[PDB]
Amino acid sequence: DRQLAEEYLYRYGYTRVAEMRGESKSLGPALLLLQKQLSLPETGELDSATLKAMRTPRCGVPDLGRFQTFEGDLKWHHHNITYWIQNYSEDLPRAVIDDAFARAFALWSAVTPLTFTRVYSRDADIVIQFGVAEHGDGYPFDGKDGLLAHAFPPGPGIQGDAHFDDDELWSLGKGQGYSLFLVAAHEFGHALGLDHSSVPEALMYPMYRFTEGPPLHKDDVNGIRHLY
Ligand SMILES: [Ca+2]
Ligand SMILES: [Ca+2]
Ligand SMILES: [Ca+2]
Ligand SMILES: [Zn+2]
Ligand SMILES: [Zn+2]
Repeated sequence: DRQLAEEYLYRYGYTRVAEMRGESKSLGPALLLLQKQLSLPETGELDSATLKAMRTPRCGVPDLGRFQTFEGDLKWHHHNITYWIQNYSEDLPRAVIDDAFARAFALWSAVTPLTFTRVYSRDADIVIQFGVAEHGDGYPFDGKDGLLAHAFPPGPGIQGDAHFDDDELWSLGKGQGYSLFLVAAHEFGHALGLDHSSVPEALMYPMYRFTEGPPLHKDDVNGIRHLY
């Protein structure tokens, strides 16, 4: 359990922030940062709630800090965001996958001055890929469960892109599997410039939770209103 906690705190940025605070050795300061960021009781202990959180499938984007240094100011500076579905999981029919991505974009288009347009080339702003383990960007996926997907903030090249771990069973969240619609809606939030939310019910909260309700909450809508 201590191994899992050390890796989780490293991967998602908590260990680095604790180091920058001289805090540095014991796991406690980093755990407190994680509890604050995930809205868990702030105990500073590797307790049952925190271990349960660390074991929950989630987005692979860091919570504090970023994957790397990125180019530009991390928002788009044009209004018609193009996207390319580069490949497909075989878990769902192609038409269902296409429609899941279109619906996830429709969530954001209603609450932003952006439009989303499907294209068929690498020139797209948002390139959408399914992959497993190392899949071409040096941020490898991890097999079944754990990390589900990740995305990159607006900008050139890999920036704006969204990747889905095809070692997950992709469905619409009914019966078995993870909802491609919900995870895509979350990842497209990053591809527009949003970070994770600390509100557990918000779409941009990092842990996966299935819901049949409307995916956007106030924190998500106000996040994108406070960007564009
Ligand atoms: Ca597949
Ligand atoms: Ca891109
Ligand atoms: Ca995974
Ligand atoms: Zn995320
Ligand atoms: Zn990737």
